[PDB]
Amino acid sequence: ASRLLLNNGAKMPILGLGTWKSPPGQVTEAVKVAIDVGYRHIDCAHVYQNENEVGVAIQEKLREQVVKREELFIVSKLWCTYHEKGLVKGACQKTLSDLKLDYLDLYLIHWPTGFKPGKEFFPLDESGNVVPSDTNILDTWAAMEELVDEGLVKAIGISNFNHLQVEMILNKPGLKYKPAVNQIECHPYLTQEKLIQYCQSKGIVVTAYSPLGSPDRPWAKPEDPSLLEDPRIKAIAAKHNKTTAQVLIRFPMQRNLVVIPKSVTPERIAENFKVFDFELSSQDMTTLLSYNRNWRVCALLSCTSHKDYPFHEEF
Ligand SMILES: NC(=O)c1ccc[n+]([C@@H]2O[C@H](COP(=O)([O-])OP(=O)(O)OC[C@H]3O[C@@H](n4cnc5c(N)ncnc54)[C@H](OP(=O)(O)O)[C@@H]3O)[C@@H](O)[C@H]2O)c1
Ligand SMILES: O=C(O)Cc1nn(Cc2nc3cc(C(F)(F)F)ccc3s2)c(=O)c2cscc12
Repeated sequence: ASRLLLNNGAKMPILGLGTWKSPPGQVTEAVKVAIDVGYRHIDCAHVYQNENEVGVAIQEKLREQVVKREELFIVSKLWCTYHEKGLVKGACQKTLSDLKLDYLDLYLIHWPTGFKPGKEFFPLDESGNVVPSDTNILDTWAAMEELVDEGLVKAIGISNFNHLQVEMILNKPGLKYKPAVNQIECHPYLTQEKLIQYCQSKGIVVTAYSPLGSPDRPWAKPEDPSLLEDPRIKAIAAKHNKTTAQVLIRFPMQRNLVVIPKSVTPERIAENFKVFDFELSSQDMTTLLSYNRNWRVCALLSCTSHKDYPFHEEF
C-alpha cells in the first residue's frame, strides 16, 4: 500500500529517502524538505559520514511538531569495520548519538564482509586490497540480536547478502530474530528476480537501493549506462505523463519492494514522491524486467577474494 509490514509488526514506508553522497552541508535541508513533502523513511549509514546532519533535520522537524518520532522509520547500518561482536553495540550507539535518536527502526549489517577494525573505513594494504577481519556473519548476527534485546533497535536486517548468506542466518543455531529486511541493489539493469523471490518466499522484505542507477556514484564514467537517460524508459514515462525517475521508483513498488531514491535537490525530492497516483502496466513491468543485464553499480574489486564476498553466486 504505502507501507509493508515487517516481522516485528512495524509498518515500513515503501518510499524512503536515500542519503549516500548527500553532503553534510546540503543534507539537512534535503531531509527537512523530504519530511515536509511526506517521506516517513530515511535510509542512513555511518559510512555516509552525514548522520549528524540528518539528525539535525530530524530534530528540527520533531521540534516544529511536523512529525512525532513514532511516525518516522529511520534505518542505519553497521559498517564493515565493526563486525566484531564486541564493537557492534558501540557502533550502534555512535549512530544513535549522531542521529540524536534513542532508537532505530531498522539496523542492518551493511555488507557481509568484515574489514580490519580501526579508524579507516576502507583499510587497505600497500597493494590496495581491502584488509579483512576475523569475523563471520553468524557471530555478528548474534551481536545484532542483542541490540534488539536491549531496546536500541526495533528490527534488524542484512544488506548485500546473497541467497546462501541469507540461508546461513536463517539456519543459525540458536537464531533469536529472523532478519526483517535484505537491502540490495535493484533497478532495470539488475533486477535480482531470483534473490527477491527467495527473500520474499522466506518472509524477508526487500529494499531496492540505487533504483535510478546511482548516476553520482564516485566511479561512474560519462560513457557508462544511464537509466535516467535510457530512451526506452523515457518512452514509458512519456506515456504516463511522468518522469523517468517516477517510472524507476514506481517499478520496485509494484514488485512489493521498498525503494530509497536519493536526492539532495528539493525539486527532485518532491518529484520523486509523486509515485502513488499511477500504475505501470503489465507490459511496462515485463519490459522493464527485460532490461536486466546483471550490471552492478555497487561492488569493489578490492574485495573480490573476501571469504564473504557476495557477488560470486548466481543469486
Ligand atoms: N546498502 C547499501 O550497500 C547501499 C548501497 C547503495 C545505496 N544505498 C542506499 O540507497 C540510496 C539510493 O541509491 P544511490 O544513492 O546509490 O542512487 P540513486 O537513488 O539510484 O541515484 C541518486 C542520484 O540520482 C539523482 N536524482 C535523484 N532524483 C532525480 C530525479 N528526479 N531526476 C534526476 N536525477 C535524480 C541524484 O541527484 P541529486 O541528489 O543531486 O538531486 C543522484 O545523483 C542511497 O543514497 C543509500 O541510502 C545503500
Ligand atoms: O556501502 C554503501 O552503502 C555504498 C558504497 N558503496 N561502495 C562500493 C562498495 N562495494 C562494497 C563491496 C563489499 C563486498 F561485500 F562486496 F566485499 C563491501 C563493501 C563495499 S562498499 C563504496 O565504495 C562506498 C564508499 S562510501 C559508500 C559506499
